[PDB]
Amino acid sequence: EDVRKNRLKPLATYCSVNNPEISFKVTNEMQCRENSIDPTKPLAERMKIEN
Amino acid sequence: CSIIKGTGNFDKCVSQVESILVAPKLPLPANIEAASSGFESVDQVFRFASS
Ligand SMILES: [Cl-]
Repeated sequence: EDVRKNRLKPLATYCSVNNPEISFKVTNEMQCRENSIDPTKPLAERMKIEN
Repeated sequence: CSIIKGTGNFDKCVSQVESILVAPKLPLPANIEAASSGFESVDQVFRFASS
């Protein structure tokens, strides 16, 4: 359960509003959200599988 | 829609120009080419690549 051992960590850090790669294009943020990694969410919540 | 009627409200005109033309929530598509940067919105140009 360690945050550093979560296999979603590199994709979740990539899919962040703080990432220029995502920020610089309007569509990018939505492309992440549709792949179940929401950029506006905090890290641990961004990787959680709800319910 | 049958008729378009003018209301001459400059501030509302500006807010609609912002919504439709300058800073749309989702811009019209523009595929990158050798001669272009890949931005699809004016809003994105000045927010991330101002000079
Ligand atoms: Cl854009």
